[PDB]
Amino acid sequence: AKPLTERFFIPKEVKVMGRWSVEDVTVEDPSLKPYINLDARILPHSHGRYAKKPFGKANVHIVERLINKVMRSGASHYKAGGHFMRREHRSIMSKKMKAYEVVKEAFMIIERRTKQNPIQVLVKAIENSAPREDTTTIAFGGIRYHMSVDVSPLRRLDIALKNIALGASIKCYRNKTTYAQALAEEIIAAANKDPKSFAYSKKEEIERIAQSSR
Amino acid sequence: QKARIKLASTNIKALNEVTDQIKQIAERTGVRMSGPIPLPTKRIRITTRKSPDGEGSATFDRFELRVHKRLVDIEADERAMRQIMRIRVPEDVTIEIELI
Amino acid sequence: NFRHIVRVAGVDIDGHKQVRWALTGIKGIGINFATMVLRVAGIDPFMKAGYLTDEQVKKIEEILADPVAHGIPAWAVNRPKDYETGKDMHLITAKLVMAWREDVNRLRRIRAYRGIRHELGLPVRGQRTRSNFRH
Amino acid sequence: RVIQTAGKRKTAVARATIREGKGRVRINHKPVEIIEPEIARFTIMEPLILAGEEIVSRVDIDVKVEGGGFMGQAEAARVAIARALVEWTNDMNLKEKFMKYDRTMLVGDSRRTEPHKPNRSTKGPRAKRQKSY
Amino acid sequence: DEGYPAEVIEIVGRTGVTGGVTQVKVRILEGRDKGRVIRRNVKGPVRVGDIVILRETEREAREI
Amino acid sequence: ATVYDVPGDLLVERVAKALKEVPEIKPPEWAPFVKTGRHKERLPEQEDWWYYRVASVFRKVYIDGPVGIERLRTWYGGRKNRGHAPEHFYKAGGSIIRKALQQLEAAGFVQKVPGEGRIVTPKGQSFLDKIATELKKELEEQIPELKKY
RNA sequence: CGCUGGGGAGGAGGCACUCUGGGGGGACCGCCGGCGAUAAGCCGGAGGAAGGAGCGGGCGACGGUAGGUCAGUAUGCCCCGAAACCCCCGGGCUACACGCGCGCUACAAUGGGCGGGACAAUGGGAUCCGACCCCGAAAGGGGAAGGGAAUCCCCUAAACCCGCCCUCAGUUCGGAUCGCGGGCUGCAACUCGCCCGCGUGAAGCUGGAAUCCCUAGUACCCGCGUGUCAUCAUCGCGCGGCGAAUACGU
Repeated sequence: AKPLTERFFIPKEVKVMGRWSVEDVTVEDPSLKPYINLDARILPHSHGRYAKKPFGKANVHIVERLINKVMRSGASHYKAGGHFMRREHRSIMSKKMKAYEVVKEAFMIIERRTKQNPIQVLVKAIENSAPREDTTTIAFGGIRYHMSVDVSPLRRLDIALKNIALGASIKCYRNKTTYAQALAEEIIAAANKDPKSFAYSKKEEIERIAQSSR
Repeated sequence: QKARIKLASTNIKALNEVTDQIKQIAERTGVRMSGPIPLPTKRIRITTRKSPDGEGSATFDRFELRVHKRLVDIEADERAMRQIMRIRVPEDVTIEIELI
Repeated sequence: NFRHIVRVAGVDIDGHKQVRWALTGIKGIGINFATMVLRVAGIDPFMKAGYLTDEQVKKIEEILADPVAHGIPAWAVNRPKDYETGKDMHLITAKLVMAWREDVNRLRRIRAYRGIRHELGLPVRGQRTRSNFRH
Repeated sequence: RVIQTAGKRKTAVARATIREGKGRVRINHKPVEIIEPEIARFTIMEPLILAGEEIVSRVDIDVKVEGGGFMGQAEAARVAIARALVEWTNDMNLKEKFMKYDRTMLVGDSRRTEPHKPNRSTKGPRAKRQKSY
Repeated sequence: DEGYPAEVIEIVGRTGVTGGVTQVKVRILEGRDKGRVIRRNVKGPVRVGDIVILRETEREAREI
Repeated sequence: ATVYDVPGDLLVERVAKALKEVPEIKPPEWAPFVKTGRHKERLPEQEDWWYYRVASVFRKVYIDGPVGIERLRTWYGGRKNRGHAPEHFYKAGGSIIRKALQQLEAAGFVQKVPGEGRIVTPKGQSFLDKIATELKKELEEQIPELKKY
């Protein structure tokens, strides 16, 4: 029962989806600015371009990246939340419209509850959910170790976005809760730094394990 | 009254041969001719398996027979008919004539 | 005016649900036949069950007793062309099982392929049993 | 006067006709303000919102599109409309703004489908049945 | 626990058993030891100019 | 002011609401218990689906006419669930379409061409155009961008 | 038709745009920098439709495997030659306590149902494709234009959008299995064929050890053509629709 003023929407200014602005959005993390693109656009849709060039993903809008991360099926070959999540025909794969709608409704709910800019909230969530330290196997002399290595911002972004989307999928699996409400809850919790956020929990866990085996 | 002539063939050189012959036939005299008009090329495709047995990975040969098609309209004058019908067609080309 | 448990012939159906779906608790009535019967009777198939009058229940029972006389074409009934009478009919909970049983029993009696397969408990129609149909 | 322009996408071909008028835009006889879904409506209307009312309120565009799915049709119409507006205005500021926003408005996309190959020909060129003995 | 930033100025070469780690040199900023150039291992695609946050400043990864 | 200037769903709604005065258009005997094609499993839930179907056929004849009864079957067909077998496409039934078109002709909204389907008359053209005019007069307040059309 | 602004369908007439198909140009690390050694070459910018053998295919060397095929045709040796030769009539390869491979459908809300609204390409077509009209609830039945295919037909594809019902439940999830009835092909449908309607309503609540395919219009998801064909596609070979995430390494 969507009203017509929202079914047939026509933007006037150049904003994200015609509703939300960016010129007031700030980024404090000095390591993530050059990779969080906030250029004014209406349609956050790039038709596969920028993927062949190594560093081309920095020219993609952050909202489009969130949409593409959300356009998933779940955890297929690994376990998340304690279960496999294989839908395989009930999945929104190769369907960007449904992801568009999910993100739209999520941003609406965020605006309603917080009464702030949902893009600002997403930026805060990313910054608070991005990890700084990881592990890896390094060999010297002929034996195997487990060392502590730093992380690049272009990878921190991927980690954060993936974790947010996975938390949403978990919270939506087999429950009266919807994918949009789950995404909104996850983003708000990650922005407010609450332990009930999958992304923040994973960040803390990774950093702890690295500080341990460093 | 006009006459239409359709040419089909696998060889393009014979097609060009006959078409330029009739083009000179129609330019010597002053007569209106349209074309030659190229029609879509038609392909007979046949995919089949190589091995005469069932063992081994499967591999496929794809054969094709191509047919090119030209159309011509000649305005159907007596002199044109006379000096057109007298052209030896290369055996690798089929030609069919008829008046509208 | 709400009956949490309504007593239609032989069966007790839920009230919180719509009538077209409550009537499916009976054996022999699907959603489609239920919609047919409710439309013939003149009842809203989206109404909550339990908002049913004795008059309504009686009309439903009569239609079930014999639907073809109240409309209900001969091609929308479970047992068209009865073996021993013709007389297109629609059987419900009690008589449906007896009909199945007597069909199978006459097959077994005349000793036909389908009856032998029924006895042995094996696929009857056309299936292959090498790789599947394993208990 | 009148101008005609074209645009192409994967198996989709659009042709647009522009002249002077009030600001009506029609794709396959129907207005653009009620095109569905939203994600194609915005795709088609981005160039007009870029140019502005002070240019679009003096022209009438009609587009005829054929082939290749609704998103592809929308993108082809977008390309054709941008090219037609640029050729009608003969202004360089608009062309520069378009090239900065997205160079594929005026330039086209050169991506088609790869033919399929014989292991699982139905699925794709690089896809094949598994081996899990 | 907020880290200490540091900018990348030179790339040494790949490392790790599978080739997924990169050794670089970075100069510290905003920290107790600013301007000091040190050597550190990094996971992920990098290039000259990037900024990496360090929770430490006294590890000085070992050369290849 | 024409059909092409408003959405199809709202128009079909407003035309089904209006086709009820016309007495030549009424559901047949076998309508209350029947499916719309083999590709379906359950009957229509609405008790006034006949008028919606008739209005849709009317608008389709307007748009694409001349058109006979085998392409409307394709338009009204769809995708069937075949159990454990994969899904396929199947066309719909023709009796609904024949009855609808005959009722419309009786009312004088369409006529048949000798060899190419059916077309609308001026009497029917006026019907659609006026209903669309009313609907657009109602809409152009919610979306003022429709006034210039 | 609404407000005289608009919007449609034909015919004349055009070929402008699209498309079709013949010929020809265009990209060559060619220009500017760093690396490599001053070379062979490598990494970046520019403009560009296209950049770094542009993208995707065909053609697969001397040899060798006693790898597979004498049940595709040809062929030595042995054998049957009243037969193991070849033609009819009925059965079987479809038999089922079980072990395994490759798949389809599912375990639901990133959904099921009802009603409306959209949008392709490849290919094929003579007792063949069959529009159009009339019968029938459906499967289907009766006439019949045109087409030997840039002219007619197969052909208004599905996923997708809108509104209403359902709200976390062995359920309006799921369809196995079975009863009754109606049909088409064929000389012949029991063994042993496909379709339609009303009923019936089995396991299945995301799956251990282990293992597989994929770097761009690619993978996942969605449906159509053709080969086999009198009738029969969960198959092979192909066509399009929507459309990513990561790494430019060892």
